[PDB]
Amino acid sequence: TNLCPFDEVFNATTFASVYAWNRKRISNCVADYSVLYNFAPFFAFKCYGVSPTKLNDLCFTNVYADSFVIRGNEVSQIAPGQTGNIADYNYKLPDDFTGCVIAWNSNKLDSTVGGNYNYRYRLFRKSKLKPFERDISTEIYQAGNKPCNGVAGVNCYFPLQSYGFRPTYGVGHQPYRVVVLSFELLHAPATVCGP
Amino acid sequence: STIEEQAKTFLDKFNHEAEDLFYQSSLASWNYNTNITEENVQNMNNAGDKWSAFLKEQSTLAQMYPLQEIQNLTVKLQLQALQQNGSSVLSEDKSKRLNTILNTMSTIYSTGKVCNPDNPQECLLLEPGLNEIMANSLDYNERLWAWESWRSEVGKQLRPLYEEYVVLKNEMARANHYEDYGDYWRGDYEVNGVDGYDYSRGQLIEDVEHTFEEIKPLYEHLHAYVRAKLMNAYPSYISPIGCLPAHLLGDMWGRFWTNLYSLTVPFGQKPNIDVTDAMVDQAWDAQRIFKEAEKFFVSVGLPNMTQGFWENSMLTDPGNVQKAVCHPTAWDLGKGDFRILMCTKVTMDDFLTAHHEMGHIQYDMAYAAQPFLLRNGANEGFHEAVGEIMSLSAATPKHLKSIGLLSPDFQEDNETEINFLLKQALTIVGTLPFTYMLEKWRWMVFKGEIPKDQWMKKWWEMKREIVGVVEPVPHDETYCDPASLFHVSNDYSFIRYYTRTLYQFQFQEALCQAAKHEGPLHKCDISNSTEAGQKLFNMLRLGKSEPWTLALENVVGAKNMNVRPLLNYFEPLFTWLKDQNKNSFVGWSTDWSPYA
Ligand SMILES: *[C@@H]1O[C@H](CO)[C@@H](O[C@@H]2O[C@H](CO)[C@@H](O)[C@H](O)[C@H]2NC(C)=O)[C@H](O)[C@H]1NC(C)=O
Ligand SMILES: *[C@@H]1O[C@H](CO)[C@@H](O)[C@H](O)[C@H]1NC(C)=O
Ligand SMILES: *[C@@H]1O[C@H](CO)[C@@H](O)[C@H](O)[C@H]1NC(C)=O
Ligand SMILES: *[C@@H]1O[C@H](CO)[C@@H](O)[C@H](O)[C@H]1NC(C)=O
Ligand SMILES: *[C@@H]1O[C@H](CO)[C@@H](O)[C@H](O)[C@H]1NC(C)=O
Ligand SMILES: [Zn+2]
Repeated sequence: TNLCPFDEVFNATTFASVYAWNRKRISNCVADYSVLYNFAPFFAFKCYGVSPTKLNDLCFTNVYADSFVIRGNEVSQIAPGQTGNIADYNYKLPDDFTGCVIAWNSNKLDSTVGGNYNYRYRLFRKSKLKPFERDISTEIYQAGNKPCNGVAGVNCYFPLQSYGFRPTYGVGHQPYRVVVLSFELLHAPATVCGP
Repeated sequence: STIEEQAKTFLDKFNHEAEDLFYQSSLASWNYNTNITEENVQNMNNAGDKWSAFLKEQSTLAQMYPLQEIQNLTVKLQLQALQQNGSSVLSEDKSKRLNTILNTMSTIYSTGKVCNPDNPQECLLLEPGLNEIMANSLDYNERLWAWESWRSEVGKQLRPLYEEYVVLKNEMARANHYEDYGDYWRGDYEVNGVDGYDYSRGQLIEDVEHTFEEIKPLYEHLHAYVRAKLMNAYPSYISPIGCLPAHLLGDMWGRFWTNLYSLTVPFGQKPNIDVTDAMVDQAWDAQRIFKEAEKFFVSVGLPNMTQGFWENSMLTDPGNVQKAVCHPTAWDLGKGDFRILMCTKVTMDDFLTAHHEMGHIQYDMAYAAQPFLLRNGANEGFHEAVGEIMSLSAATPKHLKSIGLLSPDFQEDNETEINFLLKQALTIVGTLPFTYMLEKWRWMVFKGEIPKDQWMKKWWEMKREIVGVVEPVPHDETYCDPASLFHVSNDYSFIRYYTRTLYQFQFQEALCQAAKHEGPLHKCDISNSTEAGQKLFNMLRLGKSEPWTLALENVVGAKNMNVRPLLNYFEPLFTWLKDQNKNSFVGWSTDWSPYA
């Protein structure tokens, strides 16, 4: 009956850091996936399991609009069965993933000549991330054999690094605004529909 | 958790903070060089000072991961380059004397002036003063005056400094487990731990001299021919069997003979190839020059200039008020940002240089995938050889005909081929004995073989014996003639210019063969041969991750520096030189001198 707040997630004013990837739960609303184009210079629309063509057909129990920012080189990592710092430790997608991945260059919005260190990723983590897990802990990462005692130092590195986006960077080091659309499908009424 | 693993994570954190800080220093050096003001100068010092104090800090945290317990050679190289102490290993007093000396010598040279004897008000800097005399004048005493004054005013001050400079630089080297400062300088070429590709620092001296033996016949003929033509231009002054006076070689020192082409051109009636006039006719700007240059690399299968490159680069002098340093350089700021700073006029010189500097950019883009500390040429001589083989192919008649700058009706006759090869040999061949000898004299000064009371004596002894060049005025040990050259009083290794020369012809002969070029090697144009760009690329992407011996083999199929390609490129001139010297004297005498 009401339009899903695709305006909210895709427009926004700030998005997230990928380690704290921000999920909007979409339910009981009409989906109009055809509006999803903001005319961005390096737009991507890969979709797995489901078919991106005619995406306004299939109902689902929920539609999880996960949103965050990563640099262009790492955009390819937002896909089933990938590797690298983003998929390893920050935001993993499952093997049989059945949603959509929608990124777009945002150098306009998130860079700064002095450098924008607000967006973070997770450089080190003791284990690989299970699909759709989120790590937001600031546990001082122990790399050596002496305990770290919650303070950084030798072999005790803070696990979060800043991107430092500047407008003079390159295409692969520039901030891209990813939006995943995770299509859950349970035994439920599957309220998320709409032509 | 082992120590190789802790080193992995230590470098992983370093690789991300180093990339972020090195960028700010690079973009602070960029904004100064493009916009010289007294605000930019301050910040270039700032971001550099944080960077020089971040590397210095990180060096100490790295010493804790011993190399012998790291088995991944990729990790070993990063740790080894990060554990470099350098001047740090000297005391806070001696580490201060050295930087006072280096700053004093650099300023004495770059600000050195000599004032007219007839006119003690008029003075001249090295540029655009005395260097303007050395290049364009053909008077004898006008040249001798500048040559002798520059080495007796600037040189005599630098002598006591260079004596202390040698002492401290050795102490720094011996503290970092190096024989002398020269041994420290030859560590650039060293390889360890990779069987079949190892290389010791002593092997460089063996290689450099062994190859130079094969150069000697070609040089003794270029020397004898040039001497004959010079003897006809300075009749009373030049002997037919003795060395060339050092002030008649085209520059202040004799480094390059390029300026003697006016006096030595074999077939002066036939013209030089100069597409400057043709570029003007067709309405060419610097935009076109780099676009055509970008097209050349795309033809061999290399990528296009990044979308940021065109937006941010300085391809023309902004002129007017905003001043700059116009010296052409290729900037790898990192984080995907690549730029060229070039004040480009529409000539042929700047057409070839744009190909040369963009060759550096292509190398930088190729190895950008590597870790931070491994983003550099395999050794020092690699990076410049990559740029020079781009101007090699782009300057040929074949490439100029295929872009519309030379009419398909101009015909390549053997006399112009000799005209071409000589003007190449003056620059390229003539510098090899100057370069090898100069770094030989520095190597021996550091190693202790030449006493202080013999410095200038063994210099001019080797100038006569190796370079085949003689001083016009006898010099005691209060001169420092090597110090009057930039690279010597500013602490730069010079052997790279010898190795770079031999490397570039090895590449060109290996690329042109993969391009199925048939004919003399000096006619080749690697354009449109993707097989050639592939072969070059597989070395470019390595950077420092592989030993320079392996990288050289992935292009030419040989593990070590060779000279046969350089001779092969110059062979048509070689036999023509053996002809024109039929009744001249080939060789020189080491006790002739114009000063009696
Ligand atoms: C750079 O200098 C450091 C500091 O002296 C060297 O590391 C020390 O070397 C001494 C040699 O006697 C050892 O006793 C120390 O245990 C070392 N470690 C520390 C933390 O002091 C380092 O070896 C030098 N680097 C090179 C390449 O020589
Ligand atoms: C995004 O929000 C801003 C501020 O509310 C608004 O001006 C803009 O039109 C929005 N973009 C849309 C709705 O596409
Ligand atoms: C060294 O490490 C790199 C990356 O850490 C890895 O790709 C490579 O295989 C390692 N080398 C060896 C010999 O294991
Ligand atoms: C290089 O330019 C050509 C011509 O416009 C273009 O087709 C090609 O896609 C460009 N290279 C890349 C990697 O995009
Ligand atoms: C570059 O220098 C000029 C002075 O000629 C100045 O007006 C300009 O503001 C400088 N650039 C920037 C980005 O400030
Ligand atoms: Zn260069």
